[PDB]
Amino acid sequence: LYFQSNAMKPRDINKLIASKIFGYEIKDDNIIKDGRYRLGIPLYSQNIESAWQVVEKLEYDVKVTKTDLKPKYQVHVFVPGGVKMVFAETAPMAICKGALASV
Amino acid sequence: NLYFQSNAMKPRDINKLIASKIFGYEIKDDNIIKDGRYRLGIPLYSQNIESAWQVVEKLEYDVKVTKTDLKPKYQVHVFVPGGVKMVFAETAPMAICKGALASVDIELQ
Repeated sequence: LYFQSNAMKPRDINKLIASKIFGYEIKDDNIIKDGRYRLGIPLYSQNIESAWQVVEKLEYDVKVTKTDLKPKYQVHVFVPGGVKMVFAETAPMAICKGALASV
Repeated sequence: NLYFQSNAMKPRDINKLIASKIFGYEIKDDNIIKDGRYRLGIPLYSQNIESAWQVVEKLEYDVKVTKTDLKPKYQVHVFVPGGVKMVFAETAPMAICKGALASVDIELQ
């Protein structure tokens, strides 16, 4: 079961990114490789370093814009035929939201 | 002939320029001198995305960072009132620094 959320907690977004963008298997909120080795999940939606892994991982062109408006950041992901667009107060969250929108 | 081409610029040189021209830090012997007596190293602005993002949020203009699959890979827009400053680079950190310096009248080829 699933539900469309208007705004999800970073911890939850990091899991969606882990599996949907990086294809990792998640189990009880950990990444599990080869079905037996556990790893913690990167804070994609909080660190720009982690979030940048997202930017590079995506196959599409990506635009990150910083302004002084509200919300501060805007991200564009150019999916074939159409472009996804999102807003967020931080670059890492706008990046993750854009990535998830393109999938 | 009024202008001349400078000596080669290494990433570490770009970082020094960022520290002083963008952050206004005190630079003495490749160090950021805090309180005129305490020194720190200069962050890898042109190499680390965390350091480079500090530059993004420092610049007072809107900034845009684009990653494309064509070349050069990265493009940065710094929206200076006079007219946007756009640069290219193979990495986001370097493109960010190149664009920040262009916003302070320091082009880089």
